[PDB]
Amino acid sequence: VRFLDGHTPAYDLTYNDVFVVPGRSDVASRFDVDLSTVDGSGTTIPVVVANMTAVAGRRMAETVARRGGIVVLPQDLPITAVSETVDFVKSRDLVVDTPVTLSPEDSVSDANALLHKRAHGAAVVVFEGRPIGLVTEANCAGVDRFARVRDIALSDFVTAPVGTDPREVFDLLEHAPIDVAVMTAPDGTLAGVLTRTGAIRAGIYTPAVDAKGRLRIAAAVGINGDVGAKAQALAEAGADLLVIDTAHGHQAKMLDAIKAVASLDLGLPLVAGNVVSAEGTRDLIEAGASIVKVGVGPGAMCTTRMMTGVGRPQFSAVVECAAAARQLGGHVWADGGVRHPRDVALALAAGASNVMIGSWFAGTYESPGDLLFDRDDRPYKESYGMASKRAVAARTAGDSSFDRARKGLFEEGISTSRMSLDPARGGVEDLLDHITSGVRSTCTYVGAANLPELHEKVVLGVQSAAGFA
Amino acid sequence: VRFLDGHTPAYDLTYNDVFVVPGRSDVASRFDVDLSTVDGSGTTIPVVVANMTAVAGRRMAETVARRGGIVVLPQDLPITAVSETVDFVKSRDLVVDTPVTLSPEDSVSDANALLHKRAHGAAVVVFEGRPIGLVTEANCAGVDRFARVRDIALSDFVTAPVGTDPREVFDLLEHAPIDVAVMTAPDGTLAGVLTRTGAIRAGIYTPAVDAKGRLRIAAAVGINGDVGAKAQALAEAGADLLVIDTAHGHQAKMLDAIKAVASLDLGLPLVAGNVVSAEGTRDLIEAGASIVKVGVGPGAMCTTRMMTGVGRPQFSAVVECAAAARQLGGHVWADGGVRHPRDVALALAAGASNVMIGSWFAGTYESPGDLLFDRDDRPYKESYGMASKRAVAARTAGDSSFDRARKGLFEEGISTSRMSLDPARGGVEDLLDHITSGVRSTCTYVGAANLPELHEKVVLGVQSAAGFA
Amino acid sequence: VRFLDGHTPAYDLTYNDVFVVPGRSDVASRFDVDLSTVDGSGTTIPVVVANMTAVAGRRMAETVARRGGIVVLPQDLPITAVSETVDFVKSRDLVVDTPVTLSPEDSVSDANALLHKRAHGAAVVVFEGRPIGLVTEANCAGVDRFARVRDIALSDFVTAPVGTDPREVFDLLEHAPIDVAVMTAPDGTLAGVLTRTGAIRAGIYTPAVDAKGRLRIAAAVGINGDVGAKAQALAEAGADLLVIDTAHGHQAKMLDAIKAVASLDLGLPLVAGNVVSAEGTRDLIEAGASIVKVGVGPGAMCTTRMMTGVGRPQFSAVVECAAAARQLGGHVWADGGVRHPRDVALALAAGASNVMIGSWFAGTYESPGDLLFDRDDRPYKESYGMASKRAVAARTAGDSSFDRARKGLFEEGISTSRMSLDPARGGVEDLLDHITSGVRSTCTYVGAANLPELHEKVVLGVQSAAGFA
Amino acid sequence: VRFLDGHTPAYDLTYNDVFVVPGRSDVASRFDVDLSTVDGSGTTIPVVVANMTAVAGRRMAETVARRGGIVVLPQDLPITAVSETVDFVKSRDLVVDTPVTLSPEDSVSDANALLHKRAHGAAVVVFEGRPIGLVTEANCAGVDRFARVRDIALSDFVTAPVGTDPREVFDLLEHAPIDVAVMTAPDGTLAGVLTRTGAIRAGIYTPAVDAKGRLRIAAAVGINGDVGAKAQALAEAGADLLVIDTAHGHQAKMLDAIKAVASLDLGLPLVAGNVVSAEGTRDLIEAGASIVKVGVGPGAMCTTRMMTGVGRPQFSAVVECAAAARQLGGHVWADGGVRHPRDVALALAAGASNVMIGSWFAGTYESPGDLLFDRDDRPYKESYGMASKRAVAARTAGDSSFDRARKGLFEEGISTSRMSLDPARGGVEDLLDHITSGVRSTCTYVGAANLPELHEKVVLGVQSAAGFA
Amino acid sequence: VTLSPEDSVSDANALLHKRAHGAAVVVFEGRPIGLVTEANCAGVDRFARVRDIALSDFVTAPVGTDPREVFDLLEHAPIDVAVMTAPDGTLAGVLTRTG
Repeated sequence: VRFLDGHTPAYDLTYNDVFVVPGRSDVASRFDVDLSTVDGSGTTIPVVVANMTAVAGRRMAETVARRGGIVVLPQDLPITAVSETVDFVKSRDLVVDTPVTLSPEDSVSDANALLHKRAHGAAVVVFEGRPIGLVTEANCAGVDRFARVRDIALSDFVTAPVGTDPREVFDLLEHAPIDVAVMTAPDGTLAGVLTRTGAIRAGIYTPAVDAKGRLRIAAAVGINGDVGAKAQALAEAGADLLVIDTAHGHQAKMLDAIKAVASLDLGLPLVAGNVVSAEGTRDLIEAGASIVKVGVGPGAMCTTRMMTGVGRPQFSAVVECAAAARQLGGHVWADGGVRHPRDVALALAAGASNVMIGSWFAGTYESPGDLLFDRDDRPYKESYGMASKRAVAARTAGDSSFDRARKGLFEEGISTSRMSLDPARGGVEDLLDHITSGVRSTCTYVGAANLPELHEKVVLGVQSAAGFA
Repeated sequence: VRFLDGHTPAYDLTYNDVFVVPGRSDVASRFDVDLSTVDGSGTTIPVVVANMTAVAGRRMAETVARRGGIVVLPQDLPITAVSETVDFVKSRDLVVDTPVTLSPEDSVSDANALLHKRAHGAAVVVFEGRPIGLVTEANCAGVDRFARVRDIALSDFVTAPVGTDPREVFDLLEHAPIDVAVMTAPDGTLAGVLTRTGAIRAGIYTPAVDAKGRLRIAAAVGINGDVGAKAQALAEAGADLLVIDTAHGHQAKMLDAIKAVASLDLGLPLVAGNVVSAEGTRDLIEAGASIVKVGVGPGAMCTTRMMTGVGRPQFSAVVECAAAARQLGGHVWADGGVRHPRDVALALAAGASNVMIGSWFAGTYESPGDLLFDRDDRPYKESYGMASKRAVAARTAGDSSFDRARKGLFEEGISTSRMSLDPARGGVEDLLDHITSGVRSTCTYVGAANLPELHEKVVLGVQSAAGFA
Repeated sequence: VRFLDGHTPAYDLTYNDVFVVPGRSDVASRFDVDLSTVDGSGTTIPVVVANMTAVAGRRMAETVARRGGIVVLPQDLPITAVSETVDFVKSRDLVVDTPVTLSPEDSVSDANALLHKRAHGAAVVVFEGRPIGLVTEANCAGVDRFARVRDIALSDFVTAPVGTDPREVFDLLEHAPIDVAVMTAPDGTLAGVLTRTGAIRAGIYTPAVDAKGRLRIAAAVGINGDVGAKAQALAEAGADLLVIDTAHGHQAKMLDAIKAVASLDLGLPLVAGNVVSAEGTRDLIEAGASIVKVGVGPGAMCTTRMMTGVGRPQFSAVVECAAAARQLGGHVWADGGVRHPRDVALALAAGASNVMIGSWFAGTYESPGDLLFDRDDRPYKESYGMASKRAVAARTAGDSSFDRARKGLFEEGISTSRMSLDPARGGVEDLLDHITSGVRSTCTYVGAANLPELHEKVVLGVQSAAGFA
Repeated sequence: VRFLDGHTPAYDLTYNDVFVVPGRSDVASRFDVDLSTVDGSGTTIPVVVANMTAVAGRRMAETVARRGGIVVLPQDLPITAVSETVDFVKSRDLVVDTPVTLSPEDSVSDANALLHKRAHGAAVVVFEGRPIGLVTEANCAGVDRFARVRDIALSDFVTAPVGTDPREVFDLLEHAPIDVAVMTAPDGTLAGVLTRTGAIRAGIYTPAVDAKGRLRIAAAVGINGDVGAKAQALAEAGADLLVIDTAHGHQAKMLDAIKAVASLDLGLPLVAGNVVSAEGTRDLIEAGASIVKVGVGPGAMCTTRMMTGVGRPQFSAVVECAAAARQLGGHVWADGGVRHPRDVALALAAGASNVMIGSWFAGTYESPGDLLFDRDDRPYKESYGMASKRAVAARTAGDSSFDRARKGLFEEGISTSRMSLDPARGGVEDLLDHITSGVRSTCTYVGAANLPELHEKVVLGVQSAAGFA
Repeated sequence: VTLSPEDSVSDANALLHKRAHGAAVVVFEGRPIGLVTEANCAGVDRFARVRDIALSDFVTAPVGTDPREVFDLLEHAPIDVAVMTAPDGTLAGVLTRTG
């Protein structure tokens, strides 16, 4: 990377220590920028969803795969659940989105619960495969809590066959009172739904698909037990990406696990982490890892850097890891704490081929967590509220209570961090547009048409903390 | 610029990183300093009003032109409105200020609304061109809301002919209960008003006037469409300054627009921006721009530097741009975030020939925004409250709803930043005195009689952030 | 110590200026790390309790000695009290913990007061040496305040003989409603109590014992009076460690006191402080001190560095003192302000053989201070609330009121700092597990099996303050 | 000054950027340090009271002169008032303090008002020069507001002749219910009062006296008008020190004024300021100033550095000014914002021969401002509440209202900063003990017996702002 | 309120509020030693042994004294407690002006 003249600080840099100086640009608009990655993951956007139980949902996988990203499945899920999720994701359409389907004679409370599970805002009633109506907001208000679905249905939905150009689907929704376009198969059976914003996003973005034309998906495996058996099972299940993660990637056990997984020669790219040093990245690449995960305790006041003194600023660590990996022909992923598109832009400018997003996506409708309201009716979701139960479901490993208590005494209980729902960006698609707009604006300011060009021509500067007063 | 010995930091400097060391001075008082600019704009003060709809008003233009500054009109206004504003500004007196005029039989609520539109605090009642009385504060309290103006008038106003020496106008107002001096034409018709502070400011300051002896005014044009046609229309309308602005000035489209405007050879100075690099300033000057606008995302936590990683500290960028421009014979304008006179003083010391003030002037009586009170009756004005509507009035460009939504999805909605009215500095004239006093004190501390001398003899030092604890 | 390439700052470093870069590791888990010290103190953990009256209690000594640490007794205590405390500590069991014993016919209010004096949460009723029942929480609620103990007893406690393997003691407590395991002597007399967490900690940790198989303990002596007589009295009383402390250790009076104590040749290791300079450490070691105490005004806003300008950042001072002492064959102790395990980890990485904890342990049940509740019933303890009285009990020295007032006028009154009880870590054992887990995680991240290896292979980096925004 | 190895920052240092590293010390206690200055002012302590109307009172002059300091009188006072104050100060005793005297038949409300004017807490009733009783706190509570003084008197005061050794005066007050010792002349007339703390302070401190054995005092003069005439009048009035102050000392007008004052050759030392540059200090010394005043806008958020960008960190400016002045044989005074003894200690270590205290002393009983209570009865005093009236009493200069308004429009109104009374340090003597204790502790930590030795052997280090998190 | 020596100061504070006298007498071998009054336990160590903050400045008179003179002796006393003792010097009771 290139810095300004004389900008040689005596310390490691964070995302608050660096800034991008505008250069000569010929990019006309944001749409003239290609965001496709070159790390071999097949994603058209640098957005990756973290493999935690509170974010990595089935709807998360489907939506992110359709929008061009990828989602890594939690490593504690059973093989049957991962296989079912992979089959469901690879059984989705590349344009239309799967709506919320309500069978007749169901409880209206279940309909209300399912209504908030997606950002469409309308749940379709289906009988014999045929749409009957759309339940929207305020339809359950005042109505009897024991309603049988088929009592408040509103059969005024626009219906069109699948394969219609989304321009005309947008045109039919210009004066519609409900922004839902039901897409049906030629035989009249229900197939999916569309929206004005959804149609525009389908026309702008490009879904990340495999060689079979199906949505891509990723999975993670633990570092304990027979790693080869789990890797083989996930490869047979249809996983397109394997991630072996742990708190400290630069250890002998991870090297042995990487060697064991690479010995099978499954042909799929492998992601390992996390390390924040050039030596660790080189060792991980030599062990057989194609993608190195970067970021260990990036925050100066995070739980990791408060429990221990171990850590490193994210920017310098990512820069060093990318510099070490590019020579060896590898790639690095930023796995820090991302809360603004600025972090993603700076990570991409540093040389990272992908940026992973963690808790930020937990506060969305499509997340597997349930929506609940505060005293002021503030929509929010309990981050890590149920992740501890999934962690201890596999942490027990059939050991006795004495061993479990001995392990858990030293273990620190992760607190339940409330994450408020943003009313203007409730769905993950709004956050995706936000982040992609930030990245595209960064490229236009720099003057690059693609991510390698952005990394090539980026020029950075250093600023002091006195500007934060 | 000259720095202290050994003060060579490894980073770019902001306004919080630099300080002025006092030197040998022979300036007796603040009044012995000339603040006239040499950039060709004709302003006697380095204060420039930003071209946003929430600040660039007609009263703003009149008051700032009378006090020696200049105001740039918004680029989204229609040609008829800009022509009317220019004619009204060039039809004003060089000494007296235009009062609030109330016709008889009008609603008292309209009188109350018009009362707060200017800092005079008294609205004159005019009939057949003759003043009848002055409505002041608390005159509408308790009185019927359907009053017909001519029911609470107070005909106890001091009246003098236009052309009276303001010293005697001040003398007549020594014991007057209302600080309003009605200035009338020799035929007895109403001409304007004066105040003690207004008379003193008229005797101290010098209005910025053109060759015809009329108040100066500036206008802005967008970068889209036929820039030459708009430039010709504004030149024919009587504009004295043209400003072509955009988020990123260092682009090919701005170079083409500058070449197109310069091809007309209208003879007026041209302002373009914004760039924060020497190469950008040189390219803009070569393209045909006489004045270069400086400052792109100056804050470390601003919306621009949070959306993207693009930006630069204002002080270093201004220094570099001024150093590049002075060789080429050009001039630079500071277009950052100004909230204190210290920013203006440091920008002038860096080498900038003019300092532009943005949202700070939005919280004044003369601003086009309407005054409203909080629960504690705090006077405040909604910054950018109505600027979005004016932006989208021209952003539509006759395109269909699909194109407008496609553009606006990536666009980030600017929030409405409340700006509280300062009770002691409600009028823009008080802020003008504040800023001019700060600049004059800076010159006296440095020991310079004019801005070029201030830039010549200024010596700067660098301080750490530990002083901000 | 080894730093990263180019990381040569022009300032001293604190604990917020440094970070540990992960290296190649072969440590399987946290349990594969040995925390035994090599400073000659005999402690299996680097945790040392400060010698202040509000922390250095009898229960503190017993618990910390059983968990592998050591406690330094206050220097103002009379010789009889120190002898009694030493005998009581050396009369304790290496596995079981001494419970709260209630004699019959006592007041229930006394039982409630004694209940919160230890973290067991149940006070055993003993008559003729035989347990009768356990008083637990909410047993005193609503019951008459004049109860005679033997009216609300709950005789449903699991009883086992002393010497039972704690694995089976854990097994018997799997379904018990009260987590208390009464351990009794073979003759049926009461001997102690155990808990699930206590049994696990006894199986993990290793008590620090002397050559006689009894718990170790430390004591402190002042710098005034006949230091040799006090040292001889404490050595005869059974003290295993002598600490001579003062505000400024690098003074001639401390050198004379060290020479006087070393002239007796008691054979015990001696601790002296505090100094933050290599010259001071060398002088203290030459004078006859085997262990040097480090840290004088470590905080930038502490009372010492606000009263005066004297001080030094803890990290650089500890590094320099350790570098000076290791050549001379000595050892250094970190005696700064420790509030997180990160501080202990960084002090150990710097080269310190032991880390002393001060006010942090004051907010625990086992501390000698009494528990009191705020308006919100927040459990808290008044730090330094009664330490002033103990200081002035010996400060009077039989001098007249004039001399006492003359001394105390210049003396600054230490304020009573409230320290809230952490509900999840009320007992000192929870804090001990927290700190040991942090240190073990640090070693696993570095890749070391013991503290000397951790100091040998540690690689550090420097970060700026902009990451704290 | 000497810094640590490698501590060469690229910025100017404030009081938060530096720290004192302890050195080898042989000073037994705080009392073994001499605080006498060598600047020729004759003060035994480095404490100087600023010349503002809200601090520089008559009681301030008397108390500070008795405790060994000096007070500079405001420059706006008339010559008669300054002469009366000087005569009253030079008519005081070197040991006893002047009590609050109440004549008979006075109002009790006046007695209550006068009670809080001094820190004694008891007002003596005097008739024919003989004490009758002492009015103390709560004596006016419930008593009639129209009491005639001689109705609630408490004639139980200890009386001793003047010249008694304060040791025995302390002894008589051991069991007295009121800590007041009335000192009377041999003829029985009232002469003064004493207190236990006052007697101890008289035995510790040394009053600053002239060649006639009378308390010293200082005065200030403005830079406008005939400076020589005012200097001659103040010299004839008995002033021991002349201070010519202004916002910017490094100006030609101050050079001319200094030359004019030095032409008279009054023989008294002259103080001038303020400058923060070596060139300014050299010019001021060459012009005829023996003492240079240092400090112009020291704070990073002060009113001076918010109005303008002019300023400099205090520490670096003081260091440079002292280095420039010592060669020329001059001396420098720190005139920044002092709120802690740390500032005074660091200024003395930098090389300053005296430290001036400003608003900190405004919040005391002896200050000329009146005591008033908040809603919570918090004792506080309005700083700069009445200083504006005294400033405009001489600012008018007989000019017309037009000129006064023209000057005051640009002038910024200083706000009234409430200063709460510290209950434990209400009197200025408590603050004096606090500051002297801080300075003596600094010297003991450094290991110096006097201020020149402290400046000689001081070794400083630099710390970052990350320690302030 | 009678306090034996070597007792806890917390017990003394609890017993202080058990009666309206406001002062608890310290008794040893039947002889008064001092009176513990309000604010005597504030700031003092919670493990005080009674005989560390005693204030031996109590007015003492034999039982049977006319209460008019007992009132007279308490006119300027700082503590409104009049210790009434038996002729042999043993503690018998207390009195107050209002009492």
